[PDB]
Amino acid sequence: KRPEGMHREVYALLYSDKKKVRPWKWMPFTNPARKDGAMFFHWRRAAEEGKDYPFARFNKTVQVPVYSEQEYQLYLHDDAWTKAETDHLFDLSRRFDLRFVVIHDRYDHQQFKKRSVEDLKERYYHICAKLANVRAVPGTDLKIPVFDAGHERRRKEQLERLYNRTPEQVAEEEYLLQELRKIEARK
Amino acid sequence: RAKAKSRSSRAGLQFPVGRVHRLLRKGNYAERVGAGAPVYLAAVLEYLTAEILELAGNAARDNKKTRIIPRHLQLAIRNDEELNKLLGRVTIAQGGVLPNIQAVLLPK
Amino acid sequence: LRDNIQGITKPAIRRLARRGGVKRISGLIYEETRGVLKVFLENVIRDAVTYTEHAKRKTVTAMDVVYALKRQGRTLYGFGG
Amino acid sequence: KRSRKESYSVYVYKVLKQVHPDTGISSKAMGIMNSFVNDIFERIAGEASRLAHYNKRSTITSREIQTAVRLLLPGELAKHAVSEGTKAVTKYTSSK
Amino acid sequence: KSHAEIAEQAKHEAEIETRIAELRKEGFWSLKRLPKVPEPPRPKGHWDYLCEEMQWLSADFAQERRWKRGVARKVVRMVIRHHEEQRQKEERARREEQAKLRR
Amino acid sequence: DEVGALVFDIGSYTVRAGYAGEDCPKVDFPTAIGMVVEGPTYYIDTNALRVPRENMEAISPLKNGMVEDWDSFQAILDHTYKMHVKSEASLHPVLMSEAPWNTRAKREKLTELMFEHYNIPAFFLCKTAVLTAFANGRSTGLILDSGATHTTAIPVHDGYVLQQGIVKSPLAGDFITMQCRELFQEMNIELVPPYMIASKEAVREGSPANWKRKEKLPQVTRSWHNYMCNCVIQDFQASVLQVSDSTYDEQVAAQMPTVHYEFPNGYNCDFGAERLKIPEGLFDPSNVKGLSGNTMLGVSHVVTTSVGMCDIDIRPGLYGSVIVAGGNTLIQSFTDRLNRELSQKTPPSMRLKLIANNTTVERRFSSWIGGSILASLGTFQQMWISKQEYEEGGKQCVERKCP
Ligand SMILES: Nc1ncnc2c1ncn2[C@@H]1O[C@H](COP(=O)(O)OP(=O)(O)OP(=O)(O)O)[C@@H](O)[C@H]1O
Repeated sequence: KRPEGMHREVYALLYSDKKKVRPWKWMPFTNPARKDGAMFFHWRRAAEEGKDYPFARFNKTVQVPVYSEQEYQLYLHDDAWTKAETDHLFDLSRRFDLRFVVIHDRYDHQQFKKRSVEDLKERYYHICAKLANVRAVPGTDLKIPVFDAGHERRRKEQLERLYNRTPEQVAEEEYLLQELRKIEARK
Repeated sequence: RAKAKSRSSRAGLQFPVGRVHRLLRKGNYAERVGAGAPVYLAAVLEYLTAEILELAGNAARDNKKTRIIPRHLQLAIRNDEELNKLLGRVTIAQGGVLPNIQAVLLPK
Repeated sequence: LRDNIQGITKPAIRRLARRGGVKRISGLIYEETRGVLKVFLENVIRDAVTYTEHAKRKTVTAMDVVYALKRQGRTLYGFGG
Repeated sequence: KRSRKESYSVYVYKVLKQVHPDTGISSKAMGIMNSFVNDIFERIAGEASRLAHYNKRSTITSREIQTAVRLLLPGELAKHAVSEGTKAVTKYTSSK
Repeated sequence: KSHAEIAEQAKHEAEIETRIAELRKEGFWSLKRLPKVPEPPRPKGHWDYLCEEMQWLSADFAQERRWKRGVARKVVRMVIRHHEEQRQKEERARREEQAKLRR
Repeated sequence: DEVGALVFDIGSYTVRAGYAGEDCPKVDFPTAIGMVVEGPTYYIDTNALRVPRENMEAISPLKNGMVEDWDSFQAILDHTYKMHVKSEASLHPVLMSEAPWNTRAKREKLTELMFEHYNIPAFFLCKTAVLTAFANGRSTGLILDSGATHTTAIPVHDGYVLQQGIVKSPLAGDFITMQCRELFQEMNIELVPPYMIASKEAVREGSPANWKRKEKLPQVTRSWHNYMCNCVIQDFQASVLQVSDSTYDEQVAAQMPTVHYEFPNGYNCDFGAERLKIPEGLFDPSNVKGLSGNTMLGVSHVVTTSVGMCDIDIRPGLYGSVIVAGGNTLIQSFTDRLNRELSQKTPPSMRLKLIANNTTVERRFSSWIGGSILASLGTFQQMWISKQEYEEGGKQCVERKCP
């Protein structure tokens, strides 16, 4: 008699062609990445009690130099920038992970005159470059690539002139089509 | 609904079981197709493809080439015993032939 | 067109024979090869034009040639998409 | 207005890369490969259809496909393909 | 000349003049697109870690929601089939009665 | 990574409290609660709120996403803690949402009130725009939140809000309620709340309502009466109103199928173009009578102004990650009209795309889902303002610890 006892398709294909200890516990823990020693809680296992916080690796804050009073007074002096303003700019840079689009919004316009993004970026890069240009021994960062603010101002102006152009988009696209047309005709 | 799992992944194949079943069901082959037929067909096709690809890659490494070209396919097919029988009546473009010179036409 | 079978010259036929392993070739072998190639192309292109006309198409696609070769037994890979 | 044509190149390259990490494949070789896949698909499906018609059955099943593979593939390739198909049909019905 | 091609040439010259005017106004292509952008990324940024895990768990909840509403869905579903199976259980008992009839 | 915490989203319309890590908030209850001097008492879950009780008094704890009465706010917090949360505050951190336009003074005062009164182990105060972005899965984009009090476009960049790019408009649920009130008064519909109805009978369409008034109604203040009437009006809005696909045209609106609705008192009638003419003011306030002002900006106008007030380099990201949220966004065809207007007004050079978070839970509870998934992250475990941080840095440490 047919043995079968298994799945129809598989069966036809095959024959027709012949100590518990490990409680999870609401354990407290501390994150070595923090400096305030704040204690949190987590449902850890019974094996990794007291083990380091695994996500502690995600603490590589952005790199930003820290000038001193004498260094600033000596080299970073600027007629159009004071300490009250430069320290705040660097604090914003350290706090918001070096994004100037947000540093400009967080700028304190009530105590300092209004600023753009390009001027702030230029000031920051000039500070970083001048801090290290005092000597050749520093190996961390010596030749900071100070970005171009002059050409950036143009890249801003002649692009904002294109942004808010309502019928000029269609006009330019149409004339560009006609341009390719007669250029191919004269080729 | 639950996270949809494809039949190819469920079986353990790479070839499209869904498209194979579509072809089988809409084709001349039969009125309706069972769920097991396209899986088996795709598995067999994938096995043949893996075999011929292994042989073609071996021929390519022998010829010192990183890209399998029709030469590496023709050489593989006509060097293998069973694949040659499978594709005897099949010609491959730009594949060439084997350097099979008859021993009687050699220098004497 | 006419007499385009002569576009298969003696060097071409001799290279085709070298690729087949022939060492020495005779004189009338070239005419025999031209005649055989013409007879083969006749059937292949007749099948292709039969697959084309039936499709009401004015261009002989590569799939028509593939189907003609399959009918004649010469399954050809590399032109089936 | 797109006229998109399908192919097996996305999976023929996956199998290629899993069976040979360092070796690639050209476009012409991929086309010949897809042609081979289509040809063998047609062969096996037609053989299964013939078996069904001979057994007076209107539906093709895994058993028809298995006997068709046994008939088509020669010698020590038939056995390999059949073992692969059998193992796949058993790992598929086990809900894994 | 074609007593028309010269007119087409004059029209093309007028088009060229209008395009020169439009270029003096606002230009056609703002050349020098981001040429001097040496902003060096931090050693690892450390903010992509948040963004990375952010994308990792954000899609998870969205997926788990659709899965949960799908899971609870099919649950209440087999519930309906079960109740149907109870009425279908009585119908199967009736079929067993009919099978005794047939015997 | 997960830690038992408490996520709070305190809006001007509803308050949503729950645990971090859940797809939905534990309890959502209206914010426009009443008051009764039993001292002043407050209610949650709407069952202790919508009760006819002696001497219902007015109160407004939080308006425009900002605390208006610290006493009522503390009472709401205590009630949410002991009634529905039913757990000590010292056992769970607190991640609370705040409006981007919240002041440093209110921020520090909320921080000190949470640290000296409830003794919570950790605290965090996040902006609603950042929370909505984190919920929708984007770090850069424009959050469009049309609440009960205002419709606001807030640009967030890399998880930070750009205050100078934020834009607000008063056209919100309050405006919709005012328009519904005006429509009822014009159509001669007596707005009768449920608490004044004892029994009613079925009457023909358009006929007067046949209902009986309760005989032992208690003393209720004009504020509580208006609250019940506004609840009825919001029900009418959710059940009737629909946004016009294109710019409102009277001819095309007079060719739309009417919608039938029955008020609590039994008066039942069908609405035609009047239900589509009201929601038009949200997009075009120039055609709204009693709003003789062109300085008001519609939804699309607010979006465009918020995108324009930002740096041109990030406008593409904002246009491509425009996120829509809020209760008012649930009106039929609202997002369709919004997408149409934005595709018409946005320069094609910048890709436009709206997230399809159209579900009710996804929309109204976006700011809470965001806080939940933000507190359920191991990385976020380092941004918690601890009790020790508060004790050492004082109330002002909030500004530096949580932007
Ligand atoms: N189903 C619905 N359909 C249409 N509108 C609704 C619906 N539910 C609520 N609303 C509207 O949503 C508004 C309140 O929603 P929401 O919860 O977004 O406000 P909030 O953001 O909590 O508080 P605020 O608006 O002060 O920030 C009310 O004005 C109400 O009219």
